[PDB]
Amino acid sequence: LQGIHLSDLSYKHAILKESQYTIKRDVGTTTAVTPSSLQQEITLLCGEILYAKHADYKYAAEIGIQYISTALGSERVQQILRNSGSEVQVVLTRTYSQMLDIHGVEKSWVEEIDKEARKTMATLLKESSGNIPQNQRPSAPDTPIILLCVGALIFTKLASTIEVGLETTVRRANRVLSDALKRYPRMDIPKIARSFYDLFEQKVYHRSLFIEYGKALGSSSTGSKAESLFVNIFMQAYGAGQTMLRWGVIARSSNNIMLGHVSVQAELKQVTEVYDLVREMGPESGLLHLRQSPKAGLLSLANCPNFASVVLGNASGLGIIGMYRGRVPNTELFSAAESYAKSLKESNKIN
Amino acid sequence: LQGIHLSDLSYKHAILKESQYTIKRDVGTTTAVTPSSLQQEITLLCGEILYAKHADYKYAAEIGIQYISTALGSERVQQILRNSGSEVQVVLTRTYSQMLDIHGVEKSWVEEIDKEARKTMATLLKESSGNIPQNQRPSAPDTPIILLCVGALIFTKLASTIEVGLETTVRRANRVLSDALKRYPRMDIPKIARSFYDLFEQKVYHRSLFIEYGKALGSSSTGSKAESLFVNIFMQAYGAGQTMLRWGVIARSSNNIMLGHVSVQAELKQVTEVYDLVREMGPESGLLHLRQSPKAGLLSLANCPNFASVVLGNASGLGIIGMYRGRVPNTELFSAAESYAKSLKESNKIN
RNA sequence: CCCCCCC
RNA sequence: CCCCCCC
RNA sequence: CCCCCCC
Repeated sequence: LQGIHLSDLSYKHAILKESQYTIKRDVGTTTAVTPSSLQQEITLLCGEILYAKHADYKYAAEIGIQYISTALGSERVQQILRNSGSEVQVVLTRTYSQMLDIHGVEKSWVEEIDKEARKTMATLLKESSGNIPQNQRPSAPDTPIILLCVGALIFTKLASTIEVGLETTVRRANRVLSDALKRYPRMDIPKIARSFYDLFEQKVYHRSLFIEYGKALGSSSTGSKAESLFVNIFMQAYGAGQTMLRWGVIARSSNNIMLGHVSVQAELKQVTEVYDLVREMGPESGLLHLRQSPKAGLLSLANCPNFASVVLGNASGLGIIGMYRGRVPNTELFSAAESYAKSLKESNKIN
Repeated sequence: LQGIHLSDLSYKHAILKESQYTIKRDVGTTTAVTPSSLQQEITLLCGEILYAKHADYKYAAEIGIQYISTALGSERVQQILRNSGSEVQVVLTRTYSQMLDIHGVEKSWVEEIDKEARKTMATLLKESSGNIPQNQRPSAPDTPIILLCVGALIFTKLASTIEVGLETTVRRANRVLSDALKRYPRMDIPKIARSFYDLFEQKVYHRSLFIEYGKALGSSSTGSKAESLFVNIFMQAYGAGQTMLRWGVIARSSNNIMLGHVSVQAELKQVTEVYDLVREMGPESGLLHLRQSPKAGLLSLANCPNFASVVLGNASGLGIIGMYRGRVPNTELFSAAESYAKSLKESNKIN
């Protein structure tokens, strides 16, 4: 009975990876970028969104992506979009009287944001004593990263739902971005997060662009505190869409007794197959659900209901499960694992 | 008695694989493709099938395959058809006044579908408040993938019968494609599935084309949620036509006691030969029955009636057998294995 | 189909 | 988010 | 001959 072995998942991944033909999508579409020579101007825009109370926050995400394009460069951004499987033709950004003319972003919107910000600045300078510090002004060099930090907060919740994503973004940005909120008292995290979620859902190649910025930022030798915060949040998104695997390795670390049942031990083989596929893909496996790589779903543990039920029960026992919305297929294993997990958490045993 | 060994199955596969002559079929036949430059138009057609209630859904499968041809490209599609063992001459697609002239698809049909869809859109715009969202319109970019998702649902049931295939397609598409059904309330999954089943049976080289699209989609770096769903369904088709091998590895994982009988232990040698042949073919072994590769049938376990009966009994005991229509040759082994499988399922043993 | 918590 | 002492 | 279930 040693030879009765199939290895289906490795074969599926081998089929998906070994393709001699490249897909082509978004052939007739275009997107906007801004060259690095305009970074000092786009920073202003990315900051002129933050300290004023704007009626429409619709294209804030596009301005954050514009700053990313200034950071990497226009040619590198076109190359990134091309290697992301999307045949989008980059459209460059121009200036006019100065202000920016970003493609697909109406000049009325940019003018409205700039005018609202100028009026707010004049009002806060006229009434107050005219002692605006260097960090409270729109031309601060970390304002684009503060906007991209809200974007990165909503990036970590792209596997989740829209409403859960917005609530988590607001809750976490009131604390993660407390200093920016103090510097810019009137920044509407809900609307900016909504804009970023809309951008990430509509233009999926910008997820790849956004990921490339994270790499280009994490590999840098120096950075401000805003960029370090952005990288911290960006890395919090790494295992997005695959929390079941993380809870499985947690259960294995917990030495759950219900892991030794007959059905769990029956499915452990294909479970180890899923983990081997994770290792096979390597570093980019974590970014599969963030990118909406169609290859995602090879890492699903839905084909092991007893293992999934035991792991969710262990998570519920440790209190980790929180408000996870997954299904528990086998309730008896879930409850038994929960009981053991509570017993282990409550008990204090030292070796 | 160590040398009394034959290895017939390896020899049969060696004969089949090591052929110096290539077959030629469909020599005088032609098929239609659409170049990528028309993708933005074909998308419309692939979506103009979905939100209107059409009398004839006869060539919907050809429109899905046309979108696949736009995605891969005309030259790559001709090459795919050539390497699939079929000498079909590709015929390109043209436009006229705009609409498409697909070869083998009557222009009356295309005009009828377009006119029905335009009339339905006008009716739903005139009566309603004229607030059609961006996902409910025919020009949505995931509509071709929604049609190909119905096609992929009927693709997983190509080893099954036509009626079972259509019933499963409707049942699964009311749930898998619930969001598309909400977006397009009036999409007739039965008729579209019938069209796709007819296409897959008549033109078998389009199975190879359809498989190539799955690879070109699974290997992509990014994709929409529709394409991820399509790849999920496409991978659900992987072991099609070979569920007996999957249930055999399930039985081995279950540690069924009836595996140790004399006749089961007698046939385990050639059973392991079948599994070794699976490993020998490698990743493409799963796609043999989907492709109707004549080499399929080397993976049949019909020459091991006692092993097949024990495995089917184990499956019936675990409740996995469902409504499987295979034959049980040896009823005593089937019943004994079923009894042990029920006993193991009912019993909760933890190591 | 998949995903779904907290940081 | 992270960091946080003494030398 | 083979295939045949569910997701």
